[PDB]
Amino acid sequence: NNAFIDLPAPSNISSWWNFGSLLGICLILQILTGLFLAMHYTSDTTTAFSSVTHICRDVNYGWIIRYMHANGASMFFICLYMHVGRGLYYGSYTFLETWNIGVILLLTVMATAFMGYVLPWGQMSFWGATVITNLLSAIPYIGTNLVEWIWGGFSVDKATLTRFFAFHFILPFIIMAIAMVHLLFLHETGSNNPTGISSDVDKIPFHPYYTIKDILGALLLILALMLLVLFAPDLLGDPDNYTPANPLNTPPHIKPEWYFLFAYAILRSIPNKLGGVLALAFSILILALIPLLHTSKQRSMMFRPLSQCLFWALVADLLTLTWIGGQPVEHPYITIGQLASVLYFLLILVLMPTAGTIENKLLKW
Amino acid sequence: LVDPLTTVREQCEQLEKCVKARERLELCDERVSSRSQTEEDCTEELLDFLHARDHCVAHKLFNSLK
Amino acid sequence: SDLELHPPSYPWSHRGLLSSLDHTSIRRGFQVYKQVCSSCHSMDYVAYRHLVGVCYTEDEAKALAEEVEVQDGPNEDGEMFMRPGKLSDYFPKPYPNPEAARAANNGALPPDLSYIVRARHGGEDYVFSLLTGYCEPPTGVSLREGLYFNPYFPGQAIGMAPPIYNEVLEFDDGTPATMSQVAKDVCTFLRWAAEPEHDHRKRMGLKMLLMMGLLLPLVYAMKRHKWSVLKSRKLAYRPPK
Amino acid sequence: HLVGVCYTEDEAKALAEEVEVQDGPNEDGEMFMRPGKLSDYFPKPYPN
Amino acid sequence: WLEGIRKWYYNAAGFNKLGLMRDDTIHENDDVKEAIRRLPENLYDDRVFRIKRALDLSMRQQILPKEQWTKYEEDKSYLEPYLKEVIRERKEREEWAKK
Amino acid sequence: AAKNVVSQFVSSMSASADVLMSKIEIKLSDIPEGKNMAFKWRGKPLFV
Amino acid sequence: ANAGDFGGYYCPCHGSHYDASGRIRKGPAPLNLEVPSYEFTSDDMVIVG
Amino acid sequence: RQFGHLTRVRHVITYSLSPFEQRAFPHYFSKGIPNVLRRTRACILRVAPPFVAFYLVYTWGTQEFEKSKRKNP
Amino acid sequence: AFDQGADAIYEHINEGKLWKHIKHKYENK
Ligand SMILES: CCCCCCCC/C=C/CCCCCCCC(=O)OC[C@H](COP(=O)(O)OCCN)OC(=O)CCCCCCC/C=C/CCCCCCCC
Ligand code: HEC
Ligand code: HEM
Ligand code: HEM
Ligand SMILES: C/C=C(C)/C=C/C=C/[C@H](OC)[C@@H](C)[C@@H](OC)[C@@H](C)CCc1oc2c(O)c(OC)cc(OC)c2c(=O)c1C
Ligand SMILES: CCCCCCO[C@@H]1O[C@H](CO)[C@@H](O)[C@H](O)[C@H]1O
Ligand SMILES: CCCCCCO[C@@H]1O[C@H](CO)[C@@H](O)[C@H](O)[C@H]1O
Ligand SMILES: CCCCCCO[C@@H]1O[C@H](CO)[C@@H](O)[C@H](O)[C@H]1O
Repeated sequence: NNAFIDLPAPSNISSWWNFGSLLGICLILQILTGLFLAMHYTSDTTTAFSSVTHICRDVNYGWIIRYMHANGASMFFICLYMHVGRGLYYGSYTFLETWNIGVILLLTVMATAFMGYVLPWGQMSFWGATVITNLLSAIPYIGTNLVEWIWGGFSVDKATLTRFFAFHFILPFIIMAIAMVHLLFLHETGSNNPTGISSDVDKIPFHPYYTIKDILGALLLILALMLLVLFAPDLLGDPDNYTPANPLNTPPHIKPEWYFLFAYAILRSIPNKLGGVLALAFSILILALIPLLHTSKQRSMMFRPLSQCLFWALVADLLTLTWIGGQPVEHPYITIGQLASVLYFLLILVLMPTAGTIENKLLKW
Repeated sequence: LVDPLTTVREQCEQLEKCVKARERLELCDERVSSRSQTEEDCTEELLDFLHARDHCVAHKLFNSLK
Repeated sequence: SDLELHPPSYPWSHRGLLSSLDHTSIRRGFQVYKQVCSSCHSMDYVAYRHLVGVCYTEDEAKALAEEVEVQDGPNEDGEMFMRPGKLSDYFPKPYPNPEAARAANNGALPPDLSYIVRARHGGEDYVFSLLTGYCEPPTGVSLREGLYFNPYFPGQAIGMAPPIYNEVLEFDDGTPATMSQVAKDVCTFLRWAAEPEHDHRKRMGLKMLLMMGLLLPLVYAMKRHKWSVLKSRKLAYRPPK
Repeated sequence: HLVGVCYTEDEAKALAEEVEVQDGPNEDGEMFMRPGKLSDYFPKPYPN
Repeated sequence: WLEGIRKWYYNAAGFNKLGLMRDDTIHENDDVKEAIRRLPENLYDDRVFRIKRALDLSMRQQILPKEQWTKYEEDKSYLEPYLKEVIRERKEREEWAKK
Repeated sequence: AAKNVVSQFVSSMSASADVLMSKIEIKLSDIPEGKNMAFKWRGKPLFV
Repeated sequence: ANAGDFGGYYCPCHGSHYDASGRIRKGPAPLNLEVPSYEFTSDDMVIVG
Repeated sequence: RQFGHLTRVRHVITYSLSPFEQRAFPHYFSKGIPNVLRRTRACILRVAPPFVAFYLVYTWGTQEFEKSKRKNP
Repeated sequence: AFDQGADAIYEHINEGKLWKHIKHKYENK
């Protein structure tokens, strides 16, 4: 009660507000499947890949737990991006504390998924570990030292894998605690709603209205997840990780996990090391700047046509970046990627705030 | 013993798309072989031909296999 | 070259959403692996016991294991020794290590095939096209010694000479061993080897669809039931004039 | 491990070299013998 | 005609389809919350009802019959005088704080 | 006390004793003209 | 090796092209590939380190 | 935030029916489809253009990439 | 009933392909 059952909720929140509970479900499903995997996984580089195949081949139902964990990570990101998109479109980021904790949640889930991906020790695992940890080398003076410290050596090796298993194991739990704070902060104000207008004059109890909508949403999430696990378990994965890590050879068409492609396209768009790492970091941290770039007198984009167009341009641009990240660094992809990367920051830093101001003038305030 | 693959390939090579591809390939062969020095080869023409032919073969072959 | 030729889509009998693998085909495919592929390719994650109930009976798989000799021990004197294989043994590796493998294959390394189908874009369509796709190099192409032209292989120059051809082996069921038939069965077997859970996941998929086909409309009806109270509510504003 | 405890690095190197340890595989995929080195562990008197 | 585009924008924005007035859609910061508190009872009760009606329509994913849409020519700022004063008062306090 | 304890823990994550640089000898005759040969050396590819 | 626009090397991760000298020619890499200490000895042997 | 302390509301009357007295899918299709059509039209000019642009860049780019790899583009 | 019915559908869709369907050819205990 007054924490759940009698929690006052806007009477008009749509399906876009289901993603918060879906993220919670994703987290729990990842933790449960992950724990069962951890019961059979060994992190020694000589047995990591083998232990994963053993889970998939000889552990009763090991394959289903393994593919649920893998596709669960994808479902997690789909829900994350929807969740963030909802927040941007509806002006939810004005709940500053909740939004900033959200930004930290995003970075932590990204770090977590990255490390988990290294555990099977396939080719993508090894090179992913190499490239991502090396992002720290762009830091002046101490970068290289930080990398080798993280690695526990001069290269990704045994020490790296063992500590990544320990980090992967504990981070989800830290994520859960942080998510609880994310919620505590949200309960102080209650939810925003599609109109962006206070809904204090029309609240309804969380139960039964949203408890039942949440269950329905959860069923559709389970449906999406199981359709992937039971009918296309490898659809969202990379065939290259079915090949054990080979430190003397980087696959020629290597590419990141699909949910990282846009950021990868951005980093890859800049022919400068520090420049790319800074843009990659900024592509995510710009989220923390959105609240400061809000110029509109109205909270939600529902009543702002110009902002909506730009918002959808941004979504289409992230789709463009996601597509480019999946292509070779060759013409005309190099240029499309650089333009898309420029557009991304242009939309967020200039065009959207400008549109906000223009709409204000059109409404005479 | 006759592999149906041989049969199916012959029938498939009859299609216009394959005959056209085969002709561009034979043209390339002539052009390339007539030289002593050239960095050109006919891989492109061959792949175009194989693509047209194997697409057809894939639609029929398994009807002959157990 | 940098050009790519993607494999077409074959109508595998296990291609459909609810379509299982053809187990007689898996059985023949194993024979192909056993007589042909195994002399150069390992299959590290498959053991004889895995064949039981899939394509061979327990007794047949036991006899297959016994056809080979595997090192065991140490014995009481601290010696390694040879013994007939058994169900728990994994398929024998053709080479002690990848270096020996490369040395015995002009520098090229025959990859392990336990997952080849899942480790290659195209899956069995790719392996099938590769296996039945060798041809003479196009005019202008010259491959270094040891390499063969295969249009489906990246770069078109592969270090594996065509491994199958008409009558490369005799099947236990009389099936005409043409090259394409042999390719089709070994591909089916490779799919199973890379994904033994294949048939089970589709059977569960069927049950999952049936359950969701029931539960989704039911929960949706419950949602509409509860919400009807808000969906039809009417508001009136009556301020004192 | 002996370096800086009871032997200098050069002395410990010489000690390691007093033994032949198996290494490889080489280019032909065969195991081979080589002089021991600092990173090698003390040789086992028996295989098992 | 800036006004041509304004009326077009007003209708494209569409809060009028929910029977809302422009001021009903303002993002409520502290200045705005104080201005609302200062509203005379009738204006306050009217704002409350237009918002309740809009939230109810939004919930049903419906809009009002076109004859009831707020009209561009009739939408006037009932909040402006209160909000302007609240903002002037706060600016005054800040000046004194700076001293 | 805090400075020592913290640095000891931070130090535990740095390369352990077993990870710390043997030279490597390579036979040039085994590498044909035009070929790039890779070797694992000090935990990284060494190209000759 | 033997990939990229300079016949040297091509890094597939983000598109750095190096020439046959290991020098960075295009892409985001900031430095030429590292040249270690080495000495040519008797026969056809090189000692790196 | 709890009911009883949310905000001040005066002179509003709400009328509701028990769920057991009403249909859960009133005019589901007869009024539902039309509303879905209205809502679709109301946003397509805002949502579709960017994705058509993506679709255009994608086909142009993919085709431009393919043409650039052959002998006679 | 659900499990048996579903399995029947599955086995029918895959008639003659499953081990249970060809098993008799190799057994005989
Ligand atoms: C959760 C907080 C994490 C922050 C770190 C916690 C540190 C706690 C502070 C310690 C207070 C207790 C005093 C201990 C005196 C130990 C004397 C000491 O430091 O000797 C140094 C010596 C190294 O000497 P050398 O290798 O020869 O050369 C040094 C030159 N490079 O290091 C030691 O002896 C290690 C001492 C281990 C301390 C035990 C850890 C205690 C941690 C507790 C965390 C929880 C909080 C408890 C509250 C603190 C109450 C005082
Ligand atoms: C030794 C004489 C071989 C026999 C017998 C078979 N294969 Fe092979 N195979 C061999 C080599 C040396 C290579 C490496 C090729 C290279 O240049 O890298 C291969 C490769 C394959 C591949 C992988 C191709 C790829 O995309 O990397 C596959 C899938 C493959 N071989 C299949 C295969 C099967 C099923 C065989 C029996 C019918 C078979 N090979 C036999 C060497 C030899
Ligand atoms: C582990 C990941 C996360 C979890 C479990 C989580 C969970 C939730 C939940 C349960 C809610 C309330 C339900 C809802 O409105 O959807 C919520 C609201 C919210 N979350 Fe998150 N969240 C996560 C990540 C994020 C991220 C990455 C952001 C943004 C960068 C964010 C921003 C918000 C905001 C602003 C709200 C309020 C939205 C509104 O009221 O309109 N969340 N979240
Ligand atoms: C936020 C929650 C989590 C995310 C997003 C996540 C994601 C992932 C990802 C992407 C992989 C790689 C899967 C693959 O392709 O094989 C992975 C692997 C793994 N994860 Fe997690 N994980 C989460 C939680 C956990 C937890 C809590 C545990 C353990 C207590 C765990 C244990 C494992 C193990 C043992 C592996 C290696 C086996 C495998 O690859 O499937 N994970 N995780
Ligand atoms: C000890 C823990 C550590 C060091 C964790 C650090 C985590 C850092 C970030 O998360 C906060 C990071 C995951 C996040 O950056 C914002 C991602 C979007 C980065 C995406 C990313 O992925 C790649 C990848 O996956 C690959 O795999 C095969 C290969 C890759 O190139 C070859 C990349 C790559 O070029 C980039 C930019
Ligand atoms: C739900 C939409 C899925 C789009 C189908 C293609 O999906 C893509 O397939 C590639 C290989 O086939 C993968 O490497 C890639 O990660 C994956 O996103
Ligand atoms: C996104 C494109 C914005 C163009 C400005 C809209 O302009 C408006 O268009 C209406 C319908 O065409 C006209 O009836 C109206 O008079 C005109 O001002
Ligand atoms: C949530 C923020 C509440 C702001 C309350 C402002 O309150 C106002 O402050 C003025 C000072 O300039 C006073 O003159 C005025 O009488 C008072 O009502």
